[PDB]
Amino acid sequence: PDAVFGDRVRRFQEFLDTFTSYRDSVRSIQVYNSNNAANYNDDLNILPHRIIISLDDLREFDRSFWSGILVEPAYFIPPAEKALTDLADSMDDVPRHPWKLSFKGSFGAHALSPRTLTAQHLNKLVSVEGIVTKTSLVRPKLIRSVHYAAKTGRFHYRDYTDATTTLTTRIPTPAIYPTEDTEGNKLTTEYGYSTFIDHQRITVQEMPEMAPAGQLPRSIDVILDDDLVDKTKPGDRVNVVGVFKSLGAGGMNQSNSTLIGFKTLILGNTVYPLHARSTGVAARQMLTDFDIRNINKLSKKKDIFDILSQSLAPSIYGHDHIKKAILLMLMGGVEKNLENGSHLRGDINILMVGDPSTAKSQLLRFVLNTASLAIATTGRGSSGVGLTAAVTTDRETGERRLEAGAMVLADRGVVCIDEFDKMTDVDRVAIHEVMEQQTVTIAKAGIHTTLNARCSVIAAANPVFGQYDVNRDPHQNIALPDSLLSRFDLLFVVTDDINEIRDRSISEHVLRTHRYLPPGYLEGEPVRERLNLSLAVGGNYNGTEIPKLVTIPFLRKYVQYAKERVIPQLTQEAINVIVKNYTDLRNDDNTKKSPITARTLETLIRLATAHAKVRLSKTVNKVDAKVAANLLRFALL
Amino acid sequence: KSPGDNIDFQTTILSRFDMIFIVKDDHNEERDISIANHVINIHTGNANA
Ligand SMILES: Nc1ncnc2c1ncn2[C@@H]1O[C@H](COP(=O)(O)OP(=O)(O)O)[C@@H](O)[C@H]1O
Ligand SMILES: [Mg+2]
Repeated sequence: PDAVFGDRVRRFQEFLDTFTSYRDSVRSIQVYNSNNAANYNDDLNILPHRIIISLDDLREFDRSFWSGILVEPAYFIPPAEKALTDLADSMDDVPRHPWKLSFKGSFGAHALSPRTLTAQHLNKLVSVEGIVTKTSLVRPKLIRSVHYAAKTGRFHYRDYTDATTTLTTRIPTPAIYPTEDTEGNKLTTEYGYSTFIDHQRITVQEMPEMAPAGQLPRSIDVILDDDLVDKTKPGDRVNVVGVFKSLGAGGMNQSNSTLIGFKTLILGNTVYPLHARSTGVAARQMLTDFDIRNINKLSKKKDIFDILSQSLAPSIYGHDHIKKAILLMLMGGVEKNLENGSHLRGDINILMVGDPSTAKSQLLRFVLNTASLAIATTGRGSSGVGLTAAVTTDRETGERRLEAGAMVLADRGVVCIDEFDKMTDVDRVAIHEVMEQQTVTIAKAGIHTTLNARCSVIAAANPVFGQYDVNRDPHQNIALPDSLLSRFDLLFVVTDDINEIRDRSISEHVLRTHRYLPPGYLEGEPVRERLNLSLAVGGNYNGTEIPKLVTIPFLRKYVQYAKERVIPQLTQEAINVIVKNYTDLRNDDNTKKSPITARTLETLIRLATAHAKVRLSKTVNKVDAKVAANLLRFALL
Repeated sequence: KSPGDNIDFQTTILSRFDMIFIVKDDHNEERDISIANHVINIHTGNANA
């Protein structure tokens, strides 16, 4: 026993007794485990034994212990973990794995980068943001092996440790695997009674958004244990909190004799998958009770569809029906999975074609910014393997693996395509399967598999003549195959028609839009750009908490609540309207921009279903069918 | 010819730029004498002074 260890344990007891949030978090974890065990006993998931600790509260409580965790974590983290384990066992007497710790908050000079990490940060708690490039296979590691002696009929065990599982270096005692007891009898390995802990290696590289534009990137290795494995996939932006530790002897023994140096890695304590723009991590926002009541207060208004639509991009004048379509795409319909395995779409796809400089690219960038999992692509820039999938070779196993393109990474999200008309033909054939069957089927040399690509596609295209002509039929104007148009639920032709009063409205809107300052900014001070990273859990300027126009951060919460909560179902009053309008549209004599196929019918359903998500109604009513019908009619006529 | 007829690209890139400048050869003596003297003073070193 060590005196300073006990003193730090008592200090963390005082810190945990001061802030009861950690105490009832321990309570909530233990009661969840107990009710799951009781439900398994009578009639499931087990939460890990770790607690998120705020560094700011610790700094407010004890500066010395906070600086001890940050600077010398090997001497301060194990006393805190023992204190948390003792606190957990204090209240667990009435109802075995030791409790771990994780850290959030400001790290100061310890919030670093894979490039910025040098040897002065060794043996220190660092928070490193970056991008996951390599993720090793989750491998079990033997901790305690259990053996059986049949001659004497007794069970033995042996514990195994390495330098990774401990923060403080001890004497390395390699205990061999026992195949024979002390008396000489043969032992049988009792698999199922031995304990194995999941181990993972990930490689965190600096983000390409914050990296120098021509230099080779720097990377670090992070070790993860049982509760922290499988929290990342390659391509994620991450924040890893952990101890930067050196291991072994850097060639200073006789046997090693080389200049790898001391091997350096991070013992991961906390993994936060950060949301970034056009990445694979979906943005999630915590819904408080006040925000839920606000969302339910919006849902009861009759004008609800026209506030959320007009509150999309208030800095773009007009294009209101496109705002409605984008909102309904963000809601996303209901996906049907039939009992025989056949699949029906829920996602809404929007194509916009028309004259240059008509807020098409800006609307695509808005969808990239405001959607949870939007990924931006351009026409020529990405190819058939770029959007769907490709094959690469593993270094360790030696077998081929897959790399996920834009459609696979944007599963349950939005793909924002700019310059849609400049796709190659093979890319277009790749798009045909994704837009309808919602899957990517790849049959390469030895690899045959289907990936889920359930995406909503919003696309911007230009006419082949550079401008839309009213007198010429749309077949030569858009000049796109009818299969592709049938894939798109809503096709919008945007025309830059010149009118005096319209141009005056454009000028006044833009000039009032260019006269804005953020709060806390001076008149001549230039606006600073901060890169947007959000933690993923689980023309009027003065829009603040629904005065007339809804804020974008509250629009995101409304969309998240609607997608997670309500799954509306059709009823006969909507079906009659949908059937009548589809029959009228199929047999109308009017020329239309898009051909009317069977897909249009389901389009109506999806659109109606999307409107039912706007109202937070479990039922799809007649008004939803009518607003779907007249949004479709404007796009067609 | 039209300004979009002389470009070897689509007319949308012209609208995409902020300010376009169509630069001329004026093709008269009173300008190219001045240009020739300017270039000769550049090569001589008077323009450096
Ligand atoms: N209806 C509109 N309201 C406000 N601004 C617009 C509108 N249409 C175009 N703009 C402006 O024109 C510029 C051109 O971008 P954009 O129109 O998106 O190009 P494209 O139409 O070729 O995709 C944008 O900066 C945008 O601010
Ligand atoms: Mg554009």
